[PDB]
Amino acid sequence: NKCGACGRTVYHAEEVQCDGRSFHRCCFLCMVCRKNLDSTTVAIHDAEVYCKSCYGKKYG
Ligand SMILES: [Zn+2]
Ligand SMILES: [Zn+2]
Repeated sequence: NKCGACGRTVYHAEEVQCDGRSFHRCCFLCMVCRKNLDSTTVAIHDAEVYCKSCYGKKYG
């Protein structure tokens, strides 16, 4: 439905599933810091999305 960043239309093509929500395919982010995330990886920790950087550096 709606992305955490914009709130434009994530649907099928322009979404990647990340736990409960999806974000847009390009406009894909850390729910914490908000680094420019994409189809590198992604992570989840607890209730929020951690990106590539803050996941591997906070937790190792
Ligand atoms: Zn978006
Ligand atoms: Zn981050």
